[PDB]
Amino acid sequence: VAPTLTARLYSLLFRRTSTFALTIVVGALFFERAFDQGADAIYEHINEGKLWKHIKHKYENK
Amino acid sequence: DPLTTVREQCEQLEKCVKARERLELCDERVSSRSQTEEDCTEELLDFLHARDHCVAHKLFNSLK
Amino acid sequence: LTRFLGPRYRQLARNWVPTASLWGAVGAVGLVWATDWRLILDW
Amino acid sequence: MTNIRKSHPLMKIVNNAFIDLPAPSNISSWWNFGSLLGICLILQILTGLFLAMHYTSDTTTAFSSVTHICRDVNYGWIIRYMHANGASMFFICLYMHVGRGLYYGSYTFLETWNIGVILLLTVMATAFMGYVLPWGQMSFWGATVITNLLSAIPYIGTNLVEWIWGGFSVDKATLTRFFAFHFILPFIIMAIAMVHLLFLHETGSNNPTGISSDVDKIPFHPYYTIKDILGALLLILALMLLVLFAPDLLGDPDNYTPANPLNTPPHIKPEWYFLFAYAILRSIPNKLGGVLALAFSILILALIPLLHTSKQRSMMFRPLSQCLFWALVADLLTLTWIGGQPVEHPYITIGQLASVLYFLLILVLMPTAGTIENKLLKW
Amino acid sequence: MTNIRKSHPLMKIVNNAFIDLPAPSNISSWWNFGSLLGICLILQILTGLFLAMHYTSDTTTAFSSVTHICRDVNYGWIIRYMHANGASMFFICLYMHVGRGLYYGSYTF
Amino acid sequence: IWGGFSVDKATLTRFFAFHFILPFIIMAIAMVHLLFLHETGSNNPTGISSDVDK
Amino acid sequence: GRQFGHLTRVRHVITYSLSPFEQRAFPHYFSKGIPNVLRRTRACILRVAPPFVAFYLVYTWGTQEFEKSKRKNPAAYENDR
Amino acid sequence: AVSASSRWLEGIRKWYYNAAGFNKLGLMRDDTIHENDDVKEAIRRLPENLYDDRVFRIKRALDLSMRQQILPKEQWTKYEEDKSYLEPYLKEVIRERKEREEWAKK
Amino acid sequence: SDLELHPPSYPWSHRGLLSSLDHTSIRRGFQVYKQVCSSCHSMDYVAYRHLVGVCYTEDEAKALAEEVEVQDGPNEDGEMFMRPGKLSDYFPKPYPNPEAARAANNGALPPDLSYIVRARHGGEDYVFSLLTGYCEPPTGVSLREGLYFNPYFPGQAIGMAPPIYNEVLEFDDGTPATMSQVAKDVCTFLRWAAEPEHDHRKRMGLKMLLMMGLLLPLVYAMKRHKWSVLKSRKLAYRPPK
Amino acid sequence: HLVGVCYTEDEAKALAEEVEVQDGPNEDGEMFMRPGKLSDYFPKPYPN
Amino acid sequence: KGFSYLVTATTTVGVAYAAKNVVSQFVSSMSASADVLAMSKIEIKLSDIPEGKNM
Amino acid sequence: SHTDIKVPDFSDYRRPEVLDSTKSSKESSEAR
Ligand code: HEC
Ligand code: HEM
Ligand code: HEM
Ligand code: HEM
Repeated sequence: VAPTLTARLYSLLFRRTSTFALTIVVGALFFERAFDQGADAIYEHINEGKLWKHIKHKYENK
Repeated sequence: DPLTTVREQCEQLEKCVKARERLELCDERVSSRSQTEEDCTEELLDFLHARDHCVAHKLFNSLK
Repeated sequence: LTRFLGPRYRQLARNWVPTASLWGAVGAVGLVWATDWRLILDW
Repeated sequence: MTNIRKSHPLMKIVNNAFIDLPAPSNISSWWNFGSLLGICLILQILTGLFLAMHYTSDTTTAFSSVTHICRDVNYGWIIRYMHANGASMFFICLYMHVGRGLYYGSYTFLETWNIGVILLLTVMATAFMGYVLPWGQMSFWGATVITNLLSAIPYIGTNLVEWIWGGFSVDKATLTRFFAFHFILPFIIMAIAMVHLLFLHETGSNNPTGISSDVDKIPFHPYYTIKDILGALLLILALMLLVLFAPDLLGDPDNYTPANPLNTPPHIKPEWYFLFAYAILRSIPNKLGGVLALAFSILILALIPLLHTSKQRSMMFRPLSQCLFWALVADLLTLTWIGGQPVEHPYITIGQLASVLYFLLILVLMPTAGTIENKLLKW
Repeated sequence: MTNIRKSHPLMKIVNNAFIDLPAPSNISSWWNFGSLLGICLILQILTGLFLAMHYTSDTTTAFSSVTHICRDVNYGWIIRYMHANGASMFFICLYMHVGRGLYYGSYTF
Repeated sequence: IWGGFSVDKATLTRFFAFHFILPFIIMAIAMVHLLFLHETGSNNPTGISSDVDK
Repeated sequence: GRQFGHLTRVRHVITYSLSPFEQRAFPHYFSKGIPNVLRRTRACILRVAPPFVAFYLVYTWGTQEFEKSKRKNPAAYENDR
Repeated sequence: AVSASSRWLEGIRKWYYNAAGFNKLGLMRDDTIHENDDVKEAIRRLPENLYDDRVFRIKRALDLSMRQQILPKEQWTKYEEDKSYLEPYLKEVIRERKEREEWAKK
Repeated sequence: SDLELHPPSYPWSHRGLLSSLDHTSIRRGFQVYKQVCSSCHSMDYVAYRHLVGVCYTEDEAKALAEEVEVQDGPNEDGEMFMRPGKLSDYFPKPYPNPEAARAANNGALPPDLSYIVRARHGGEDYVFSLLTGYCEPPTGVSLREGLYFNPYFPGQAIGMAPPIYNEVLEFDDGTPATMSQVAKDVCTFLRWAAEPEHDHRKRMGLKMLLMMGLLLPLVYAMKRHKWSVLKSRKLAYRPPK
Repeated sequence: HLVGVCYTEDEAKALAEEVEVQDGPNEDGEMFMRPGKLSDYFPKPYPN
Repeated sequence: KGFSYLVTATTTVGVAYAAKNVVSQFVSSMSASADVLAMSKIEIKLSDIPEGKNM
Repeated sequence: SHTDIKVPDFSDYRRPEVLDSTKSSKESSEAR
């Protein structure tokens, strides 16, 4: 036997609220980045070449 | 160039044909009885609508 | 509404009118300074 | 006690109205509008103060100023469109609030009801002046025609409309006044809100059943802090959905046109919150008759306590009022519609019967229905 | 209790911090600065709201605006100078307030 | 704070907004001040409790 | 005063509760919702929906007329005559 | 002269109760009243049985409301069983106070 | 009291929640405004800040903004020594001041296009169906020369010269300049110009939509757990005796 | 000045008329402005 | 007793006169300005427009 | 008294991990 993923997570990070909070701070960080990355990608995909990011070429450095 | 073709097409559909008959009688009724207060504008206002609904959807795929 | 109305109450109303009556006069005086009616000024 | 943080500071005890307070168990989702109500008051304020961090209150500039907030200033666009849209929400929320009070008889709390009413009307003033700050064609005219609608009063009116405006028209003088009162109302209103809360804390929150819950009471902290946070979450959702996807949708007015005093949008009308008020004025031929009836629209609220006829403060058990409650709401929707309508036959005749329906529903129908239901229950 | 206006409304009870409250007997004139301090805040406020009823906040105008408040507007001159002078008072009063609790140990609170 | 490299419009509107809203925030603090002070009453010249003479 | 020890007086009632960590927060939600949602909506619909329905008719008719009377520029009185 | 109309009303009354939430809830009609100063005193006048009953009923009721659950069809308050138990108590309280007013008036 | 015709929900790249602005359209459109439209209508809140918005480089728009200050330059603004260079300058006012503007167009006053798509009720649809909508006056109707008949003007008559006509201008790439094709590009530059924040907002909205949805789901679950105990609890009355 | 300077309203009107005839609103931007007005402020020595 | 009441009454009258003036001054500034009110009632123009139009 | 009456079953409400009477609460508790 081993602790369910949650039980593992629990005893390592959620017993102590100091840890818990630390987690959340960390998480908030990591999460913001992934979300953005993913969620920006997703949104740019839906407008391929519609956005200046796609279109800079034409008049850039000759 | 683009706009002008699509418009025509749109008025070639059975519902555009059908409601243009009101325009045709309008115009003649009014022109012949010219003193009347009858507005031919009002009659045109139905045609235009149906022409334009159509125009929009098609007209768009042709521009840049 | 109905409960408030009473045969007994009249003395209070009479008393109130004077105090109320006196109070009413003050407003006219108070309003008048702000209002500045030429006619009021003439009075 | 020792080191019970809460009652140690006396101040921090006063905050235990949030955490420790008796809150009924049963409680529709409707009550989250109180809290959200505050939410909106705080959001407008933070937003307002930043916009009023880059806004100018002159004829010349005001339009420009707003225009500049939405263009050159960093994240000024959302702040402004968040502020505009918010106020919609603020009102959408307000009218849920009063619905609930109407329906479950929360208005029994007369003193709380009377503050509410003041609240409602104060915000109403706020919203009317803010919309004029940007000084655009809709704003410009809307102020004239509302303000002037005050000149109906026979003896004074006329003089008085001219004092409010600071002159004969609505030039700079008026424009800076609204800027100042818009700014200071919300602060005054917060005091009111808290005063409102004060009174309500003395008898706690009514329920859908309509009976005391003292026999069922729950921790506000444990339960109602998450509910409220959740409420937010949906509230914000709506505010950003609006603000991000359809910024102008709910802001009927398309008049982004700098106000030209000879020019007129033949279709002059207040916003959605004030749409009902404009409609009420229209059904009466006479000016003065329309102003009285406009005031009575809103001011009729404070009567309802006295109108209450049933033995069940809860409409929940009285079908018939649940039907006329809904109708009033749908009559209210009907009236809002008229507001954006040409003032012509079709709409006139409709509005007029809706304005009678509204006052019947409130003054005469409901009260009778109350009685009836009481008599069918043998009460 | 019945018909004791004060405690009837809960709100009106809250206001009996003015009327019924225990107040020390002996009490220098210095204390009057607390109250006065609050008169000053109210004064400033009403004044401000009337000044900000005819002021503009732009480079171009501001100056003019104030200048217009003191010339063409009716009784705006005193309102503005009352405003300016007020704030001096507001401070004169504040520094009496602090002196009194620096002296008498009010800062014990 | 300045909303730019100098003190131009930017800064002057900001002051107008903050000046207008600080005294309204201040009023709540004054009332919070009075709140606390109503829990122990006002001191005196003598420096001694006056509960015996109130 | 004190809001928790002073609310009311309750004799002879037992309550039994469980801890969050022992239970599930989503109790056959689809299954309860459908039947509960269904059962209250159907007891609401009759009391609520009507007036809205009404407004819709009035909206519909009310707009038709307008467009007619105004687009029917000849509506009031005919042309030929 | 009420034989047919009142008869319809009697049938209507059952429907009204059925229409009313309290019957559906299972709580008594008397219990539902807006707790004001007269109800309050009546309330206080209740025997332990009557009165503890009204506490459980409302307990069970606000519990349901909190969970948006309706009671089973088998366990509902039937109109034919209209315990108007507050009515008796509530009447007097009013009766007393109406008098009080009469004595006060004259 | 004349019926007003209303604009189609014309197929736009951006009609959709996530859809965004097509800069090439913007670009094109721009020129249209600048050649077709700068003559009588102004755009005051628009600076020469297309850069990233319009994919015109900084050097590109600097240059584009330089010639506009060389010909229309700050001599019309009040800068006596002004010539080419500057980028803070806003699009050049067709005329000194409004009153003029009405004289040039005989009583009428060319509306600032800055906000026109947003400004006119009915958005870019109306703007497109106005320009592209020009039909023959209706039997028995009279028209003062200025009063051209347009199927979509409130009062059923507008003081507008040939807004746009085939081959009015020419675009760099080679986009077929049809009356309509150009209108599709002109509107778009207006929509982008009218609501600069909105273009950014749609992208933000997508991010906001996902976060709000995720947050809402957790809260319902988080909310349920805290309130679970009251809901889970069943209280059974116990008889006194 | 009227009351402030004891110049009448006719007196100052006149006094203010000639100043608008010579320095007039042509220095302010009122192309076709001449004698008459009283809301005009003292004439700026130079354009700017 | 009458003297005491009279003294209190006298103080109120002095305050009221000041109060009326002070209150009036605050109200007066808000209601109108001699900026605006300079232009009010003062208007003339003629003979510069067509024998036909409307300005 | 309290001893006479059995608490109402929470098996439906109770989580599957903690559902079994035989299963130890402590093992389930860490996971729960
Ligand atoms: C030749 C000068 C001229 C040009 C070029 C021109 N307009 Fe106009 N436009 C006018 C005038 C004059 C009016 C006023 C119409 C009226 O008041 O009847 C007008 C009116 C409008 C309106 C009507 C809005 C309303 O309801 O009042 C729109 C929309 C508009 N212009 C947009 C445009 C756009 C977009 C372009 C370029 C693609 C353009 N205009 C080009 C002169 C011009
Ligand atoms: C609920 C109270 C308030 C409501 C209902 C409200 C509503 C409004 C509305 C409807 C507008 C018009 C915006 C537009 O459509 O362009 C507006 C503008 C404005 N408001 Fe608010 N507002 C409130 C509070 C405030 C506060 C507290 C401030 C300052 C701290 C403020 C400052 C402004 C400013 C400067 C503008 C002008 C620029 C603009 O149009 O954004 N408002 N307000
Ligand atoms: C500035 C606007 C307002 C705010 C921020 C606000 C806020 C709140 C909140 C947070 C609550 C508690 C929850 C609830 O019952 O929904 C509440 C309750 C209440 N409000 Fe408001 N409110 C406002 C306007 C009003 C108005 C205009 C009135 C009536 C005229 C009013 C009357 C009431 C009443 C009677 C209750 C108690 C109902 C009950 O639970 O029995 N409110 N308010
Ligand atoms: C906006 C400014 C202020 C207002 C409106 C205000 C108001 C008041 C009032 C009304 C009282 C009661 C009467 C009195 O003792 O004079 C008081 C007392 C007091 N205030 Fe202030 N206050 C202000 C600023 C301050 C400052 C700047 C301090 C010190 C840092 C302060 C500290 C105190 C203390 C310690 C007392 C109690 C002294 C005693 O009575 O034994 N206050 N305040």
